[PDB]
Amino acid sequence: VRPRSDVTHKQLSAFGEYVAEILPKYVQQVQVSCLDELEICIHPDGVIPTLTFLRDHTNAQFKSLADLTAVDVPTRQNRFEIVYNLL
Amino acid sequence: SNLIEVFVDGQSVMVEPGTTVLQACEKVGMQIPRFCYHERLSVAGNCRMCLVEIEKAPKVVAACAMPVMKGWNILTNSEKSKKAREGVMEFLLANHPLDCPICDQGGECDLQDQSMMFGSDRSRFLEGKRAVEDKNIGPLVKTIMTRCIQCTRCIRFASEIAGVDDLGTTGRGNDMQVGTYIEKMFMSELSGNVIDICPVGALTSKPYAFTARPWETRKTESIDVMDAVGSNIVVSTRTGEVMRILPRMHEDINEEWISDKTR
Amino acid sequence: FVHRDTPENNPDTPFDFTPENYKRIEAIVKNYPEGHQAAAVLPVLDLAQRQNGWLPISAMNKVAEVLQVPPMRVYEVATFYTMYNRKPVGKYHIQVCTTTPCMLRDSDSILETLQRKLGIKVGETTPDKLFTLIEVECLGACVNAPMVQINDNYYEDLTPKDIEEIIDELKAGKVPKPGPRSGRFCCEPAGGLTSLTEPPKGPGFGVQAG
Amino acid sequence: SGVNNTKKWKMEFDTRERWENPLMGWASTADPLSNMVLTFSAKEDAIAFAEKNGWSYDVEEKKVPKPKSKSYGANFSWNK
Amino acid sequence: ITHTGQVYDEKDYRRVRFVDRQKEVNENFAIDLIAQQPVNEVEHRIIACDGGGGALGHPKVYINLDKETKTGTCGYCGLQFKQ
Amino acid sequence: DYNTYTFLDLNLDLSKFRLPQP
Amino acid sequence: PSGEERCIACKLCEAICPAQAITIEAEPRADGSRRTTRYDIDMTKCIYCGFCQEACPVDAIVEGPNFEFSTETHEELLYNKEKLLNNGDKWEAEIAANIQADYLYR
Amino acid sequence: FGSLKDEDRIFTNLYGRHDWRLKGALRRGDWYKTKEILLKGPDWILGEMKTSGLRGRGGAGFPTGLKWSFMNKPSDGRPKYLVVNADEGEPGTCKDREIMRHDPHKLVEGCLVGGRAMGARAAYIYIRGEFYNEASNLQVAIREAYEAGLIGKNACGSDYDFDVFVVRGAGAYICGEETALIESIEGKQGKPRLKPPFPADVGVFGCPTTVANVETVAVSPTICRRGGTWFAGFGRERNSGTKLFNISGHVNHPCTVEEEMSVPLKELIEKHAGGVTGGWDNLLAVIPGGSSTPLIPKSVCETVLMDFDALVQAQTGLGTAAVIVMDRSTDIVKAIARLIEFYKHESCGQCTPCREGVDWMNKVMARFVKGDARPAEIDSLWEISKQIEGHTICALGDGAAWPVQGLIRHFRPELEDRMQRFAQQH
Amino acid sequence: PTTNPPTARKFIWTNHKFNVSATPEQYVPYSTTRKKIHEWVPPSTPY
Ligand SMILES: Cc1cc2nc3c(=O)[nH]c(=O)nc-3n(C[C@H](O)[C@H](O)[C@H](O)COP(=O)(O)O)c2cc1C
Ligand code: SF4
Ligand code: SF4
Ligand code: SF4
Ligand code: FES
Ligand code: FES
Ligand SMILES: [Zn+2]
Repeated sequence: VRPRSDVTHKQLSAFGEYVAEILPKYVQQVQVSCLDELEICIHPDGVIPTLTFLRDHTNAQFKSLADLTAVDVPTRQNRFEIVYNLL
Repeated sequence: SNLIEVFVDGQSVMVEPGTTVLQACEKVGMQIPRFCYHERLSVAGNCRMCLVEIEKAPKVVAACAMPVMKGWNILTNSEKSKKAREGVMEFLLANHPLDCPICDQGGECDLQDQSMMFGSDRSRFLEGKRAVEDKNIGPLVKTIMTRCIQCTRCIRFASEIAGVDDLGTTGRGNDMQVGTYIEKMFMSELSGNVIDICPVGALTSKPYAFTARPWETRKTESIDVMDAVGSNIVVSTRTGEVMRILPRMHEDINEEWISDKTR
Repeated sequence: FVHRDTPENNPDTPFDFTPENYKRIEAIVKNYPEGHQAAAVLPVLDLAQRQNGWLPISAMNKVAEVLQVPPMRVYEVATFYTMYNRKPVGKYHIQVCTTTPCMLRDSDSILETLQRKLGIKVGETTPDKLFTLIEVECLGACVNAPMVQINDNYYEDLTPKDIEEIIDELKAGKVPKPGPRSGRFCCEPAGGLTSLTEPPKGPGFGVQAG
Repeated sequence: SGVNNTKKWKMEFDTRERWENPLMGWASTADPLSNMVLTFSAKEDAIAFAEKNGWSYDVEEKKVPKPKSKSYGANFSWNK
Repeated sequence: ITHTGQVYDEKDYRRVRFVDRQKEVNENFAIDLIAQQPVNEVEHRIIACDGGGGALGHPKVYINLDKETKTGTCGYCGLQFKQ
Repeated sequence: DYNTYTFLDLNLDLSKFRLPQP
Repeated sequence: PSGEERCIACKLCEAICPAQAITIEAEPRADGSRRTTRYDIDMTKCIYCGFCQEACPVDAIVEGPNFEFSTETHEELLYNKEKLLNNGDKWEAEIAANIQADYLYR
Repeated sequence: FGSLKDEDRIFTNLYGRHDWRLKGALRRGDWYKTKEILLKGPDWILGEMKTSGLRGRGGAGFPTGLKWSFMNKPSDGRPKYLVVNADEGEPGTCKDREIMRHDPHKLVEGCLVGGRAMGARAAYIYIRGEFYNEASNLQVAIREAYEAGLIGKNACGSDYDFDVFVVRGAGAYICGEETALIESIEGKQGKPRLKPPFPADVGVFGCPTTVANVETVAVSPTICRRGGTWFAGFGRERNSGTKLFNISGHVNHPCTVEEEMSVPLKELIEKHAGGVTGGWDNLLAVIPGGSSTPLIPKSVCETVLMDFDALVQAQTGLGTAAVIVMDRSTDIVKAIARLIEFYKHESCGQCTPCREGVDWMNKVMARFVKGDARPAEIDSLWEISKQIEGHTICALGDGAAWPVQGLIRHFRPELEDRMQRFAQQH
Repeated sequence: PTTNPPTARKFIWTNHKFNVSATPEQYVPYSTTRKKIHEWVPPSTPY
């Protein structure tokens, strides 16, 4: 069984709240996986605004885009799920 | 009225008085690992692979056979109810002959999967296994009965769904073999259903002995034309020739069974 | 547990309850509730064995008919319990108790004595078919630990020699004083009654009013 | 007897030619949409996929096992 | 011809494939090669065929040689054993 | 000393006493 | 060793092949034994992963040592049961030595 | 404490010494207040049972009163029934063989006294088929009683009508089980049922039924005669009355004597029966309730009152109260090993945990006696043991696990040495 | 191979062959499965 540190699930969780608070107009859901990974979910209109805040905020600098992908859930009305992973 | 409220892991499902513990889990959506319990066959309790843990109770209860009672919480995934499955699966497998690459119920086994999902990863049975002489029960069902987990669903179907009342248990101990005492073929319509109803691959179909393996079979749902009951059936086709026709459930017409002719 | 039809043991051997036996069968059925004749399987099957020790497949079939029960049912009962022979059995059919209580009081010796006394190994029968030796389990009568059940009788509290004596009695003559061939009466304290020494009580004694 | 594969709705395209291959006897198919079976969680969503993609659809209602009353006592009934 | 009686009919054209070429077949056929091996006369009701070589063989299985008439045959090797 | 049919025959004798069936 | 082909057509070598290369169809042989009527490894499809070597319970299908089997025509590369069984007979001595050396590791 | 008086004993005919037939029984005055008692009614009788505090007397000692009471509910148009199990299979039990053979009548009036308590239409006595001679004795006794009119219509002057029958057992220990006795009575294979349809609710032939150890049925008429108090006084607290004790194996005078329940064990063998063969020091272990109960070594044998409460404190069961004693001259590993052999030759095989589990322990136990098995295997059997203990449909799997648990619990060093002994000679 | 010879198993070849690809001994792939859908042959007897 993998070793899990809850330090991260707490740090990341808090940040999630911070982002959400700062960008409430677009953040719909903000979850941390059991794998200690945060996944803010934003309304499509918040693409520009949420990214920019993360690229240029002193308390959250997310300079490089690791990846942009689109899972396709055919059942979901909005078929694609554009996912942007940042570092 | 007539609606007790029982909690399956605190979900407050409500069930008619009379529902078994296994049935209570079903409406929430949980599925008790089960052998020897078939919906349209009488409850027998032979396997005891369904032991669950009602809350605040000393012993675990038999799901398929315990009338639910008001208030009970099922604790289906409780550490205990997992030892009660990690330790039963230890036993079913202990006397089992590992010829899974012979057993044509390879991917159609409710005993490997219930073992891969609800059981342990290893074995401790360093002792020897048993072997039971096979039987020529008929020209349709191949009974490689060294596979049998003595779950008595055949003896039920062969008595309750079909009125054959021939198959029976013979002896006691670890050499209880569920085969006809004298070698009299199981000749009746509704005969082939035993194949579909034995979760083990002890007795399986002799024509479809080794022509395929289930993951490959593409399954198209169609209608029985041999007889006028119009029983629903699933035609399993591989690379374009039909390999098997097995029943698919229609409550009103064929409820999980099909004739010896149409399979 | 499989009856592979054999010329000797197969239905060609016709079976039918002697007229008298059928009378007995009727009474047996009467005990059970009407509409529940099937319950008389065990008793009737036994009667068949009484008639023929072999209890051949034919017998099992007769039982079924007599009780109007599925043939398989008779088979299940016969193959489940152990007092049913399901094969030919020795005239005497001695059975030696070898559960821990008896063994702790040296049951093994008795078995060994019998094996050579009989000249036949356990699980086997003498050539004359007079004696069949079986290692049966607790037959009750544990108190008289060393014990064996010859046919229906219970010879108990036997020292190795005693059996040889009994077997001889069986081999020449009959009815060899069946019972505990020892000084003790039944299951009393061997040396002397530890209780029940005094006379028994009387009617009404220490009775609460009504 | 497991029911975990009778949960989600699936829409499957109609089956087409599967002629034998002359050189090796392998099955050969000319229909591209054959092996494709899309899985949709609800009947409404699957119907939507057919309409916007323009494929014809013929939905079959889910048929779930009806409740069945069972009780171990019955098997020991005085008169069944 | 082949193990399974695979013989192109006198009119089939895949026979053109074999024109000017060898149709690959093996003289050593299993159905026959197993027959040669004699029935093993074991003296125990149930014996096990590990497949020969243990881990280098086939999954271990126990065979019931109780049937006096017939002989047990390992679903794997095909080896036969009789009591 | 008792015969193989003691139990059964004795019982039959008791049949007369046996109370009426259900 | 007796001469009975090891494969018993469980067909999981087909299940785990990543490329869909192995095609197996089987039927009970006259002896009554389980055997494969057709076993076709398409070597051009095969990517030589070696999982089939891994998966087989009787270890009937093995990755043989020879790497030099370049062929003039594409059809020769497709292999039926007779070519593979013949390949097995030719290289059995070395295959047995190779499996002998590495089985403890597996 | 102990030291029951012969006068206050219940089966004076124990050890025979008095005609087991009716005459001797009349001098015993066993049929003295039977008409009156039944005239009292079902309730009063059941009440006396509760006051008695009489526990099972058979295998698990359930309160008798409450149990019988479960069928004192109004008839639903199905005849209620009485079943008196006399299988007496638990290894070490000759306890019941006495009442049946020596004092058949006591049980006959036990049956009708008990019958009106449950309002049973009739009682069937399942004496093990092994005991053919025993059967000969009881129906001779039953025949006498009706001839007298004590049983049958107009039972003993009572409008109550009760008929008593004897059923042939066929050499099965499991037949003894409460749900399985019924099925044998029903004529099917002797396979226990699940408890959810309880025995009273679904009876034999679907008619409410109740099952009692023959000792339990036998004492009910005398307890009503002597009153619950007299009886309840002899025992300790919950554990009450005097239970017959059968001591067999490694004791100077093995015998069945009835003594005040709650009688110290060191004393039982010391006062009645006879001294532990070879001196009390020669006591490796004793199994107080028969094969099913775990054996206790000499740690407690010194001071353990044989009452069910005291034994459960000790982790062992009073059970049939069959004392089997093992001197230091016995291979316990083999002693318990044959009891597991006793259970593989006997469990019905209906349930997966007992079928394979008991066979699995038998195979491991045989290796343990040889010493072939390694030391780590010993704690595995423990784990195999509890898998069987809580998962079985009936109690026999409960019973098979306990002796295994006892051997590991107190004799773990000895088994390790047998482990060691074989490893050394290679 | 001289020092420790190989195991002989009474099926293994004694004459091993090189690439037979350009030579007429070459594998020509063929389906080894028998016919699947047998057909109704007409009746040869004129009705
Ligand atoms: C395997 C097994 C064997 C049993 N054998 C006997 C027996 O020989 N005699 C007996 O009185 N009870 C036996 N019992 C207990 C009965 O099932 C039942 O609990 C008991 O007879 C109830 O009687 P009581 O109410 O007088 O205790 C056995 C139980 C089991 C699980
Ligand atoms: S049944 Fe056939 S498949 Fe399922 S486990 Fe036993 S052998 Fe393997
Ligand atoms: S055959 Fe199939 S169904 Fe009949 S018992 Fe054995 S396993 Fe259960
Ligand atoms: S090759 Fe190995 S795996 Fe593939 S089928 Fe033959 S045996 Fe099963
Ligand atoms: S399903 Fe619960 S007993 Fe077999
Ligand atoms: S053990 Fe032999 S008498 Fe009970
Ligand atoms: Zn083999």
